[PDB]
Amino acid sequence: LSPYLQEVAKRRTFAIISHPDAGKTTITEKVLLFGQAGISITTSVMQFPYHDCLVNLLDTPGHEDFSEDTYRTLTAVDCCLMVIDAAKGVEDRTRKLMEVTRLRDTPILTFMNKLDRDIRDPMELLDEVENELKIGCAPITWPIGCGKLFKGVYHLYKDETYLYQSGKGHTIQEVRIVKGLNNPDLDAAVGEDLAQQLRDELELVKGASNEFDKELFLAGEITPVFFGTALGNFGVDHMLDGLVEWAPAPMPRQTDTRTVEASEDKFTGFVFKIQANMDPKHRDRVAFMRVVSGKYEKGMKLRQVRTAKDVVISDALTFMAGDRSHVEEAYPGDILGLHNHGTIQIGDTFTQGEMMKFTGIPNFAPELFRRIRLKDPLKQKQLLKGLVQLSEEGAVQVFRPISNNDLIVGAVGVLQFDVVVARLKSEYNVEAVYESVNVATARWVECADAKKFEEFKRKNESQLALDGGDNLAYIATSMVNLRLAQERYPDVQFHQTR
Amino acid sequence: NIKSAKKRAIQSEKARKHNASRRSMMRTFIKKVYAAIEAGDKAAAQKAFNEMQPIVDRQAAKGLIHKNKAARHKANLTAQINKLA
Amino acid sequence: MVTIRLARHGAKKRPFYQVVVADSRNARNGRFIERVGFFNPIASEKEEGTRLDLDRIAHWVGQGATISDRVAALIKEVNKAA
Amino acid sequence: ARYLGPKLKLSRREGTDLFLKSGVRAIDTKCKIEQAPGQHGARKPRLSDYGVQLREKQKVRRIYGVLERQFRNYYKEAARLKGNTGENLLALLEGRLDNVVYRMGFGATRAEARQLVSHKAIMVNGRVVNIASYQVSPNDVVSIREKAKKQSRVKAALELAEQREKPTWLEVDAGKMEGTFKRKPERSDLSADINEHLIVELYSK
RNA sequence: CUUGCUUCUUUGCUGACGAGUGGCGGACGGGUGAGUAAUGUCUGGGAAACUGCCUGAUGGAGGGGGAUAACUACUGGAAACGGUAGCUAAUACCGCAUAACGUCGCAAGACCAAAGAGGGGGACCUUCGGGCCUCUUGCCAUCGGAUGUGCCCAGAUGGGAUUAGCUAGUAGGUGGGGUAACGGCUCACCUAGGCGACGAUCCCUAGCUGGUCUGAGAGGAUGACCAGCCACACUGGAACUGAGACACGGUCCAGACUCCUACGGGAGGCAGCAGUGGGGAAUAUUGCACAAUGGGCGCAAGCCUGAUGCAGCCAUGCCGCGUGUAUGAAGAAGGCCUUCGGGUUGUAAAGUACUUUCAGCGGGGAGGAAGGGAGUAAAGUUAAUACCUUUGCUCAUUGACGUUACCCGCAGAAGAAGCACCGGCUAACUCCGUGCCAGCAGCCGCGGUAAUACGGAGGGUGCAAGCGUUAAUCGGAAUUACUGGG
Ligand SMILES: Nc1nc2c(ncn2[C@@H]2O[C@H](COP(=O)(O)OP(=O)(O)CP(=O)(O)O)[C@@H](O)[C@H]2O)c(=O)[nH]1
Repeated sequence: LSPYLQEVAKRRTFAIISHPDAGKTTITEKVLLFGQAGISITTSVMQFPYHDCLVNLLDTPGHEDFSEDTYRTLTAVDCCLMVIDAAKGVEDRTRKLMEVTRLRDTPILTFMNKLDRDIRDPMELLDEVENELKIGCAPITWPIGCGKLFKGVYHLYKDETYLYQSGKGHTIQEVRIVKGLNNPDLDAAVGEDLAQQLRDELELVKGASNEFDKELFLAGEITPVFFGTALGNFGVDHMLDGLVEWAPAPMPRQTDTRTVEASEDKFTGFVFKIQANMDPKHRDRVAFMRVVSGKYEKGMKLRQVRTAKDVVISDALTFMAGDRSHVEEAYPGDILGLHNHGTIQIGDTFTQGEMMKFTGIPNFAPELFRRIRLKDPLKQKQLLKGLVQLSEEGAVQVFRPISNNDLIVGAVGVLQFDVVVARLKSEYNVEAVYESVNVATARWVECADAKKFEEFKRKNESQLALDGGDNLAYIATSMVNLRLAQERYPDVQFHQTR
Repeated sequence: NIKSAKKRAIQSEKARKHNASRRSMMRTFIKKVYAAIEAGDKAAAQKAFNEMQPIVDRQAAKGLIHKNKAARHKANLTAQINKLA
Repeated sequence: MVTIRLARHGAKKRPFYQVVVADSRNARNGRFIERVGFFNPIASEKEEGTRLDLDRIAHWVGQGATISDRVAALIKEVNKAA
Repeated sequence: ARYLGPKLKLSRREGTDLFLKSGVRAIDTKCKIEQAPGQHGARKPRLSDYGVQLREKQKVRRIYGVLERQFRNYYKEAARLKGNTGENLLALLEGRLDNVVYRMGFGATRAEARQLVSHKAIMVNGRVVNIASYQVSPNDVVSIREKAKKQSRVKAALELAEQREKPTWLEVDAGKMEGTFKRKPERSDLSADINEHLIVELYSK
């Protein structure tokens, strides 16, 4: 009964995936209230000054052009918080997120948001979920009526009846507690016919659903739902008890040899994203890590596996309530931030001597948009550095042709307004307004072995282009040139590097 | 500045009254003898010199006065009080 | 406070110490009064390994120079009866 | 650093035999010496003073295999010595280790001697030397280590040593390949043909 | 209850120690040349001086008192940060006895100081806190020595006359005050002096020197890295502690800038090491460790050190090596020229025989390391075979570099050659395409249809992991001539 594993058990993961226009930022800002601490272009991590346990968050942009980040950061997070709006319903967003989450069998707690607006019938929404996702659910509560009449929460497995007050978005207030279920004073304070309809719907829940499970909750077969609004400061207050009681210890993750448990050593903190950092005086690029296996040390010396080097790293930033706090060590199960300068890419593994790799990197193939043409052409060095600084990321990869002009911006998504807004910083001052220039399909990256690529360079030396990380694939113009490249036979051990 | 060795600041504050206050009372005794120089009473001048001599020798001993200032005070003040007498 | 100490001259990965009399507030390669003898730690057996003039060292002992540990070890190396 | 190219074209370019193609075979006459240095070698040049100085410098250098910065360092070392600069410069050129290995007969040509020095085979005073620019001190003994001794490449090339002048200032054992170095060579002993005066006039301006 | 295998409340009792008082260090080490044309630096002297820590000599170290932090209880503020009512200790503070070659005075005479701790123990006495015996360490007063610092004088240390008079505490004296100290250093009175054509006052520039480059020498530019001095720490000014700062990581005020806030109020100064922005043509890593030296404290063990010892990048500069060697004519193939005979590329390449420098991998392996710790034999000390200093001697040992330098073995000539020029200066030749268009060029200069001068090809020359261009200094320039011109 050592306290080490007992506080490993107090470390839980809930990242947050949802629809566009769903309410990620509001529910995170209000969970920050619960621990006494365009749209969506950031990723934020909140460790917490929470009382009982210490449950990490990790935000991500939810769109189709966005959420390229969450394919590799849902691998970091054991559990899953779904947020579905009633006006949006079950869309292709939820089908894509479930095609992500079914590959690892994550436990899923869902949370229906936007209770201030109009919401359809509850049985209709649960039937839409169970039909278009083919996965059942177990409802616990249902608030009052429709429209703006939602003014209560009626628990079944806790037998607690709470009421709601309006206009509590700024300050934390408490509403009095009614214990009884068949209380006629509750029928007088709420409304008799509406409460009878709610009791009839709870009888339909008890007669047309199942109960909760614990061994099937781990795979995620019966996913529980939770109701309430993000603005009224009421519905998310009940989430914390479920986050404590339902989420298990963080599971082991697969390596090439076997699964590494959370009681072992040899820190497996590999880097997930290289996110677009804000730059007051330094960059640090970011270092999100999986330090679930092994308790922190202040003077520990990490080992880069893919370059096999002993790197002394003593400074580690912790994300206390969003602000990058001081030099602090903690208990295993957290996510760090380190001080890197162009050395570590996505998915570079770390151990203390176990020279093996993971099975991650779910990144995809890009769609090459238009150009860099350097408006106000004085001081070109800010984009020759600062976008190549952003070229190591999974979303942005800057490509360099030989003719030293017309640099290609490589985005996997469609909306390149992210980089245009990111060109307005202390070391970013060029506008580069976009137009239409056609570059067809993603520059499929391949580099040959020795005594073979020399003639490949010498035959068509005007048809090469440097890449992010000093690569030379062929050139991306058409499918016919890719067929000629396949006809050219570059026989090599293939590295995707995407 | 944020420093573990800021103790020498406020301790010097703890000095800058007390030692200086001793210097204060020291020089007032010296000025008292100058009052006798403005008085013309040689007996009062000798009494004031005998009153100021042990405290100025003690302040010359305690590191505040560097034993040549106080010697200069005794020298020129003795010269004044026996030129008057 | 005057002292007799080494000065660490030479090249990179090639040390060559200078036993020298200097004030303790001076730098290692800084100002010195006068030099006396030398020491070479990589001077394995050849025609000369260590010179050390004991007359000026005794004169600085007669003045109050604090001898460091390496200089006292060199005094115990240059022994009066050996 | 090394030339590694047309070593016999240089002998046609200077006209005299630079002994770069000394070899097992005798005087070749296989390259049309003195009448074809290159494509338009039938032309007779004006051949001025700076011309003959530069040709004499490049002739002595491609005899001894020394690059220009290194030969300028040898001239700077010969300038501070006693006597006269012209004898001292040729003494410093003879004091190279690969030249001593060449004079011993341990290799047919000078590049072979430089390769034999470079490949950890030549050992002087019990200490192996890889740099061919080793300034040979007087009263030394040069030999070949037992792990690299007589793998036939020293052997037949030693027969060329039976056809050379075999100069006085060094002695070879020829039974165990143990040479012996002696006093510095006189100017009237080394090759009797090269002109130090043009080199001194070139490096004096 | 396996009554000893653990949990548990008290307990500074031991090893040690967050915070606090106090001692030392912070005035050294590190960084820059902004300001400065002499208040700076260098050379040579001088007296009217100071000096903790180092050390020599001579004495004392006797006897007392009062506060305060930390702490206790409450309270203002979110934090930063205190206030109120009480308590205590010291090598912290302050009195009392005495005091000498110390201070004052011609002398008589008067005055000036402290602090005790740690190890071990025989007799005596133990209110059994211990006095006592010894050793180590620390304090006070004086005289010295060295180191460092303060002060003064002479000479030397850029340009401008399109910079000609400047100065009024100014120059000198007397008296008072001030500094470790002469000194208008600072005040009261008296005279009109003081500097200046040997460049006074004013403007611009500049850290100075030992030195560096060039030059036969005399000279010219520079002084970035090594070292000494000076000045500075966002700017200006001022004081305190301290022997030493009129203070990089100390204080206050005036100004500008940044950040937090609950908005009542605070924090800050990378011309330190790294690192970031702007500028530029131009310059690096947000790395390891006290393994060695040195600095700080301690008796010692121990702690810190971005100085340093290194590690990573850059051909930025110097040095050395390799990218093969010997043989090899059918004088092969391809390119170029031609008189179309042939020549050149060319022993170059192909073939054969050997070799593996340096890199790759796999194994041995110094030196940078002196010390320090435990213990033994013990010479001193003492009453003591006890504590402590020192010397032999026994043992476990102290490396970031470091998979070190270096050596051996394995695979395969196998992984490793470019850049400028070819009319003269100045080293090296032709052909083709345009034709004062395109272009090259350091100067004279070519190209206006048969260019040794543009571009391309072949070939050669020179230098070599560097080669050309650009930028600065000197020589040539006796075109700043004192050497050495008119
Ligand atoms: N009244 C009300 N409005 C809500 C609630 N939750 C979300 N909204 C509204 O829906 C929108 C969602 O805002 P936002 O939090 O930025 O969405 P998001 O989930 O972060 C977007 P993304 O998923 O891409 O990260 C806003 O207009 C917000 O006001 C809720 O509980 N009540």
